[PDB]
Amino acid sequence: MKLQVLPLSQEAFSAYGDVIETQQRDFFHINNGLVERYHDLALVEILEQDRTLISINRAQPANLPLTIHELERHPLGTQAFIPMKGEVFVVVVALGDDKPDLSTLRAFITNGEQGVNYHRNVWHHPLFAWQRVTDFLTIDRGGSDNCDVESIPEQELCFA
Amino acid sequence: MKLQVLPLSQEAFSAYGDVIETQQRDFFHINNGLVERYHDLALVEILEQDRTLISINRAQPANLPLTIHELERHPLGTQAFIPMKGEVFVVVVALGDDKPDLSTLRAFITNGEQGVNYHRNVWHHPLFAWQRVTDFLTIDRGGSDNCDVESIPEQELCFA
Repeated sequence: MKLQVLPLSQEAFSAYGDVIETQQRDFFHINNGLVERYHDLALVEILEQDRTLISINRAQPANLPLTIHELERHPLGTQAFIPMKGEVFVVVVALGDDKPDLSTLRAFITNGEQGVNYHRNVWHHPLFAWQRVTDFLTIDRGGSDNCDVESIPEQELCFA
Repeated sequence: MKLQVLPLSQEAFSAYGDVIETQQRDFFHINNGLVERYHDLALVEILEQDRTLISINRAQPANLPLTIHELERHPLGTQAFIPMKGEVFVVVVALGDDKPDLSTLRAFITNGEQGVNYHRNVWHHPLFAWQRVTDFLTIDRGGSDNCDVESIPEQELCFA
């Protein structure tokens, strides 16, 4: 079928993780307002101390139209991605215990000022960029270990 | 008295934390090259289990001449800062157990493609931006608790 891609917002994303962004978020005035601290945007929840790792994933832009047929999940850790030069990107997510719960399947496009943190065990699509090669500051467990991949009905993202 | 600011490099910064960047760093080819995973750039070390938080700190640019007279340190966690739109920024670091070991005092300027992760307990300067307001993606314990602050001999950064 067709998967409609919608604007990313914290509320629409909240069942799946957290949106990293400043717009309309509560902050603390630090150093007599020299810094505005937009606090507690996401929580890293990783099983092993020694595996709370910062990396950079440099991702090629997808060809469009874009069709998807599987999602991946990381039971052992959250996974945050924050584009490093203001890039818009696209995310697909689903809840579901053993397998993607297809009724929970949603797709979002960011506004270029947003990163995402997927909660542990939440289904999402493998990382890809939008339009241009994009470096994504990553905070996750790293490796290719304890990643479950499950097929989904083939569908085409629609940016109407 | 004059503190000279030098190019940021991994080898020069290594006693103090890690440089987050891709240039000349080992990576993994993922999804038949579609992603390059620059892995293990920095390790977040926060021992309390619910306190690894992602935030954004939006920092005003300092005025030059830049003069410093104190450093802060966080005994309970690492603190990473990665600029969000490729901004250059300036860092000041020192080692030292109870107090800044003045012989270890260094200043660095980044090339715009770099973030930093201060190791736990490393003295560094309170966050400031360079030239323009800069948003820094932040991974740390958050709050203003368990932060030690220590005067150092006043000094002027020199960018010669």
